[PDB]
This record gives sequence, structure tokens and C-alpha cells, in this order.
Amino acid sequence: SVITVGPYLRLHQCGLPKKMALELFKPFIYGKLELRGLATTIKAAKKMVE
Amino acid sequence: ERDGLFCARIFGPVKDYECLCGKYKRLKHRGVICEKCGVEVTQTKVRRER
Amino acid sequence: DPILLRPVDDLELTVRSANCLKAEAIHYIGDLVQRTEVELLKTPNLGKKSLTEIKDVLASRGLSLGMRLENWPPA
Amino acid sequence: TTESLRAATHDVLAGLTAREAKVLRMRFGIDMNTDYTLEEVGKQFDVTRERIRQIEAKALRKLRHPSRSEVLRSFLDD
Ligand SMILES: [Zn+2]
Repeated sequence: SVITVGPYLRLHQCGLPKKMALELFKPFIYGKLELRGLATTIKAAKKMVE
Repeated sequence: ERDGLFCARIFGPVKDYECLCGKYKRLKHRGVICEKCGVEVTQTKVRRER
Repeated sequence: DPILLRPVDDLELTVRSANCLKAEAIHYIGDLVQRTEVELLKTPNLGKKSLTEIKDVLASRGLSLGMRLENWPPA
Repeated sequence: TTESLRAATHDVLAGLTAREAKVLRMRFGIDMNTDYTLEEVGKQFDVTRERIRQIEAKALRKLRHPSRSEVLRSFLDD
């Protein structure tokens, strides 16, 4: 994506869009919702994430 | 078509375990060659190998 | 409740007890719980054990027998 | 989806009487390359054919039963 400044940041940091990361880290979320069991399966999971 | 460029008799079938005429199916006839069309009962995969 | 309005086959009933239910014009679970125990025991084929395990499964899914309704049936 | 589905199905199959589960497996080609029939269930279990139909029905009661249905319910929207 486009970049801008993080002036407050510390060296180890990157400002990050939510939605971009949401998409990038999907199957982790799914593994963790089958873990917690909020989505018993992945159709439910996908519907929740949607 | 037979003995052409896509000769499924030689290069493999088009689908998972289905002859061209539809005779033999679903791994019942695993290592079977549809004698009508001379087509092996195997994946579409080997269209990339053979 | 959402569980008043179910047919009893969601409980996975048994054939003898099923014949006892259909024999006695008991349609809804709201119609079940309005019926009383002695109104069942006198009936055909409902002696000792039907009452036992139906008491078990209603103890399972959070309801009981002989309760009282009002504004029934909304249909 | 297919994998978690199928494992859940087998975990439902484990809870039944023997003849129930094995019949309902081979009768549908489950777990095999086979495709076995009401008639052939007659041939193997015992020649009784349509009591197997009634047994199928009774198992569908035993298992549909919305205490087990809800692992399957997400697959209703399939
Ligand atoms: Zn063919």
C-alpha cells in the first residue's frame, strides 16, 4: 500500500492497516476460533470473519 | 480426438477417473482402460506429465 | 420459548413411546408439558419405564413435566 | 472443510451399535472403494432387506437428533 509517517513510533514498529492484516492472517484466526470453539467449523468461521 | 495432440488415450483422461464415454468411474475401475475409447481411469494430472 | 415449539423427534424418542404419544393426540411439546404424569400412566403401554427415560431426556434438555401454559396455541 | 466434516462424521459413527454403523458405512461406499447394496446387505448380514431400510430410518433418528446435528448444521449451508 501507500506509506506515510509514524512519528511517534519506535524502531521496531510498522503502522499497519487492519483489513490488510485481517486478510493476511486468516487461517491463524480460524485455527484460534476452532480452538476457542466460537466457530465450531470453518463455514461458521468464514461467516463470522465476513 | 484420438491420435491427435490431446490424445487422452496417451496423455491421460480429462477428469478424475472418468473415461470419455463415461463407462468406468469412482475407483471401482481403478486401473481400468475404457476399452471403447481406450482411456485410462486416472486423474487429469498426467496431462501435464506424459 | 424456542424449545416449546419443536416436535418431539428432536429428542430422538423410541418406537413404543412414540406409539404412546401419537396414540394420545399429543402434538406439540407445549402439548406435552401441559399433560400430567398420571394422565400418562393410565394410558396404554405407558407403565414403569417410559416415564423413567422420558424424565431422563427432559432432565437433559432443560424442561420438565406437568407444567402450565397460557395463550396456547399461538400456532 | 471436507476433512473436518468427515472426521466429525466418523466420530458420530463410533457411538452406535455395530451392525448399525458398519451397515451404514458399506451401504454408502463409505471408507472403501466398494458400493454395496440393500440386496447385498441381505447377502452379507442376513437376507433381510427392508428391515435394513427401517434400521437406516432408526439410525437417522438416533443420529440426526439435534444434539449431534450441529456439527453437521454448518454443512446445511453447503
Ligand atoms: Zn470411455
